[PDB]
Amino acid sequence: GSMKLFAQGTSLDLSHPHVMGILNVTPNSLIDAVKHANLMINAGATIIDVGGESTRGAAEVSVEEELQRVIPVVEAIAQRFEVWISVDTSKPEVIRESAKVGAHIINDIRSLSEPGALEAAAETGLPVCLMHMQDVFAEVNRYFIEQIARCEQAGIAKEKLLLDPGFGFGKNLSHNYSLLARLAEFHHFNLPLLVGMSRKSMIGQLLNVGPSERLSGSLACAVIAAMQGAHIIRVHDVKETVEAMRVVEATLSA
Amino acid sequence: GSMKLFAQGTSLDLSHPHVMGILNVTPDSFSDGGTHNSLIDAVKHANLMINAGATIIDVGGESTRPGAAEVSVEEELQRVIPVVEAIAQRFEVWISVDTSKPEVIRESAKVGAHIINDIRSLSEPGALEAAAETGLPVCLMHMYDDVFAEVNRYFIEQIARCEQAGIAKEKLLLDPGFGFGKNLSHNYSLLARLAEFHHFNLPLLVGMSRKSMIGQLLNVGPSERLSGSLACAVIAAMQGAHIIRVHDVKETVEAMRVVEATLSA
Ligand SMILES: Cn1nc(CNc2nnn[nH]2)c(=O)c2c(=O)[nH]c(N)nc21
Ligand SMILES: Cn1nc(CNc2nnn[nH]2)c(=O)c2c(=O)[nH]c(N)nc21
Repeated sequence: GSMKLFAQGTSLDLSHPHVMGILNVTPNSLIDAVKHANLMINAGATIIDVGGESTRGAAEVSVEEELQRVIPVVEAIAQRFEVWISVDTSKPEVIRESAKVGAHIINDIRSLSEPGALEAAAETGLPVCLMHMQDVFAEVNRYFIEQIARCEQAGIAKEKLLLDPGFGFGKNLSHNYSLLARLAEFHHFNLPLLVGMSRKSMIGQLLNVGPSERLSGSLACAVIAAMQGAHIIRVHDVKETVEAMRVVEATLSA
Repeated sequence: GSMKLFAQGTSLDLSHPHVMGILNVTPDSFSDGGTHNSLIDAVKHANLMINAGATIIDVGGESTRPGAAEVSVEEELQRVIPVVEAIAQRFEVWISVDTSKPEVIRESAKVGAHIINDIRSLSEPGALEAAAETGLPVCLMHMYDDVFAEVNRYFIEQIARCEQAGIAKEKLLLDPGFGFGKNLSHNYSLLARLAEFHHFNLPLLVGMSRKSMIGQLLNVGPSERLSGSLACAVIAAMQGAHIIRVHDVKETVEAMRVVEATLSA
């Protein structure tokens, strides 16, 4: 409520939930990527998440490959749209170059653990998402305390930080649901909360359904998180999620 | 695991949410006594909903679409009773009946219905007495200076009305009546404050599926309301609503399982 992020001279208003559309650029191709961004923006996404290294035992990519895949897409979106852009990268060089071409958020699932990443993040002055990876609530909470301190000591202001409990990523079904159930408790940090549950195995394993059959469970997870005041919901299916968020917003507004 | 209803020799365990599938057997859906096999049609639909995980099937034979002509007692009996009977014979689900008529209430009970779900809360002549005589669970549905306070007060008065007629409190369900003389603001206030209705310690039943409170908010037509419906169902269920009345059972059941896994933790 009046919580805000600032980047690239603009601001993101976190008094309501935002839907972050996933834009996978691990598979002309530039134009495809931009058209996909266009669909997600038209569906109501207010942040577009660009990732160029796959996270499925998928192949690692070099610095050079990630630069070649990610940077042109970030740049083309900054030139076409007034939308926030997040980049999924662990690599110092990608962090620095993303900021130069107009990215708003560094979204590192490794929370800046690669050598030089922390320094690169601090130098950009960008918002940074910290994700917990592989009492679960106490473990994740402790992890947040440690990463905030780690970032503060590197010169990164607390107001630049976003927190993500890391659904999936070395977590069993019980552990995923405990985190979901207690998500609101993470507000004690007074930081933005970002969650990614879309199509995850915490739904697949619960319902015994494959990746393409997880829409309803995804929507349920998003609504549960948003009703607990999560700020950013990272999803594959933007339109459906945005419609769900409008129902949440009408409820919370009342 | 705690709160329960009893009817027809079985019990409904309300320690977790139940999905109630809508089965419309009114003139808007099917002929009665015509060439079409409406009975088999109705039962196949019930079967799909049960296979999708519905644990209650809501059967209604009188239309309540704005234009719709009222049906005779005989026609309503002919539409509803065969369907109630067929489900009570075949499937291990509860059956709710949507009727305001004393005769349909009495006959439904005889052939195996578990819940009387009257949107008129038994206000028709004879309905209250017929409901009491059956011994069945009864749903009370509301149909402003303050909408929450008006619905709350309505509940207090109808519970007392039912009690005075010999219906035990342990047979009662409460439904705030989404879309029932209610604009967008009113619908969302009731949804936001749903948990406050637990003070009565009674089952909460809600029906938002495909309603205008979604359609008008999102500017989507009746066949495109699934996401908004799911969101409503989840918001209600996270607030401990007991029964969710829906058209799209499979998706709702999936959503409830996510809720149950969350609440359990
Ligand atoms: C950038 N990113 N990517 C994924 C992709 N799914 C995955 N990757 N590795 N294993 N599964 C993701 O899930 C998330 C998440 O959950 N949170 C946050 N902040 N960023 C994520
Ligand atoms: C039996 N029934 N039927 C409807 C159909 N929708 C409607 N009827 N009239 N105007 N709109 C309904 O919405 C509900 C509801 O919401 N709750 C409960 N307990 N029973 C309902």
